[PDB]
Amino acid sequence: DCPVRLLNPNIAKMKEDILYHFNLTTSRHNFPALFGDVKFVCVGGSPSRMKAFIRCVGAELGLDCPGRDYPNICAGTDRYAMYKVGPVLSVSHGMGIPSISIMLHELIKLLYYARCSNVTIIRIGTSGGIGLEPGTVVITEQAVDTCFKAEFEQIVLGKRVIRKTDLNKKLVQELLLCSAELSEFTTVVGNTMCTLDFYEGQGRLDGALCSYTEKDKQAYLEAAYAAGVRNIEMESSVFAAMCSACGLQAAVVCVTLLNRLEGDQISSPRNVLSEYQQRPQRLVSYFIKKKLS
Amino acid sequence: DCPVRLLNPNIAKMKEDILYHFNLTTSRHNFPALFGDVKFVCVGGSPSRMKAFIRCVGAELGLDCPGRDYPNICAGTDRYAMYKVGPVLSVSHGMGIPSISIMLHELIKLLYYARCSNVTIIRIGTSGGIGLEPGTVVITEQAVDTCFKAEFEQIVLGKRVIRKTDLNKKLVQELLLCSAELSEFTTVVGNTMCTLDFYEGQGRLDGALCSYTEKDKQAYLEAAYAAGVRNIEMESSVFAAMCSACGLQAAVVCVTLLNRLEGDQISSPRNVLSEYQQRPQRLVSYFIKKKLS
Ligand SMILES: O=c1[nH]cc(F)c(=O)[nH]1
Ligand SMILES: O=c1[nH]cc(F)c(=O)[nH]1
Repeated sequence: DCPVRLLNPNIAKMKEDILYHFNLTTSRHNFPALFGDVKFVCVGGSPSRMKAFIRCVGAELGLDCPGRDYPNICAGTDRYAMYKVGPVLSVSHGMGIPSISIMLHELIKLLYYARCSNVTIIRIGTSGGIGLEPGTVVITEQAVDTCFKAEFEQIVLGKRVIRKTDLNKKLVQELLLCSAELSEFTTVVGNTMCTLDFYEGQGRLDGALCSYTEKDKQAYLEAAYAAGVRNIEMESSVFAAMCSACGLQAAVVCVTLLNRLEGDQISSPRNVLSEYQQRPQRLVSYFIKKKLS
Repeated sequence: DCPVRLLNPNIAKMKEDILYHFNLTTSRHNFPALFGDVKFVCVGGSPSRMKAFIRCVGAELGLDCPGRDYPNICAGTDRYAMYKVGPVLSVSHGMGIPSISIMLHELIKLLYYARCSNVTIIRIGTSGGIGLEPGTVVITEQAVDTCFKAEFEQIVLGKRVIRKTDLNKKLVQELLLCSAELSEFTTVVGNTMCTLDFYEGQGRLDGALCSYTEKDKQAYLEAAYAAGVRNIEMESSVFAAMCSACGLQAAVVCVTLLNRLEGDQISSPRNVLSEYQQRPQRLVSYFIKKKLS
């Protein structure tokens, strides 16, 4: 019903397209036959988390056959990993705007060549909370910049280009509904601030560099909280400004690993942090199951 | 002689430090005993490229003993891989400014706790060339922004903070020296433009998004060429801005994978691309064997 579209008049004249970072080529691969049935894409930082995600949702849908694995569709490259089970695609994206950008440029063309339509895309990951207990799942209402505005800036040919961040409201609602049914963890809906640096960029005091005080930070965070911000991470803004523009329905679901009003160090036991990081997976695999039933 | 320093008062007050992304902590690890003897750090995108590097410099230094390999010091995470042979450290950094910044904050802190001094740090990578044949090695004179200036801008508590990019001039001459001795491939010195996006960020026409034309790309790449730029990549600017400020001598050495005046697609056969990628490694590992002879 709603096809994945590119916003680029230069693609039609190309004889082939090398998705360099995926190690996939329009000449070597039957894209419509490989990926044409994709309806749900889950993305996150880590290749192992994304394979775990693909195993878990394969089980949830019961396409989980005994023994056998989900091959890395991008095995051979080491930039991104990719997995698939029925209409679900799993894709790692590393850390930061540039890393997910490259993945998203290539994934969106991949889906376009595959002539995919009605695609829901969900980012799962981790974040720092503002005024939330650690381990809280935040469903992102708006992906915002460091002014707390629903905007994404990039430089194109030396000029600053402002594009809007848009996450699907209906999708936000569906995921919230799912979480109240599950009732396995605190879930909130808030704005998510995207940064280009984890230390000075997130107002941390424990970096190799720090140009400000404990109270400069505290007052920036409180300002953020007042403007609707509930968490902080590194990939939401570019994700929200590309997916919508290309006809994907996008959501972001992150767990908080700490409350940033109370500290900076991520000091919880490994096991606790591990339990926290299952939570976006749990919510999103359950949501996919509920949508495909 | 010259110690690795931090530009952060809050670090001495701290009782313990968790290097979250390395899975290293002061409370579990002996930093001087682990890393005190490190004099050279080589950084690059991929874990497997950085393992191949430690093996190569190991061989070069004659510390290549029969059979055994190099344990990943950061095993148990998948953010960054890290390897050591004698006084050389090898650390991967993934893709983009944010990925390498996180690595750099925690790496500099790691060198500090280890009481390291006289540390030379080199980035080896890949890049798109401007007016150079594919496979040319570029030693970066200045890491520049998208207006061709030796500055790195980040946002700190909502505010634009501009720092200078500084790459060691003597180090550039030393690397060039080694290249003239080796005489195994074309080596140029020039400026490197760091970008936040591989497609539109670098004036490519083949992204999922493109508002401009061939003529626009061409004029922007020419303007860059006239301002000293010979190659384009994604990590040099934050690298150049952080390393020197913290008392490390920094260099960037990238091979070009294509000539951007001629195209955007990376269509060289895989084996050709591999040969190209061994080149910065060849030069840097030889530089290191030379400094330690
Ligand atoms: O970008 C972030 N990711 C995860 C965190 F815990 C955090 O504080 N910031
Ligand atoms: O950032 C880049 N790395 C490698 C390339 F070939 C290129 O064009 N751009």
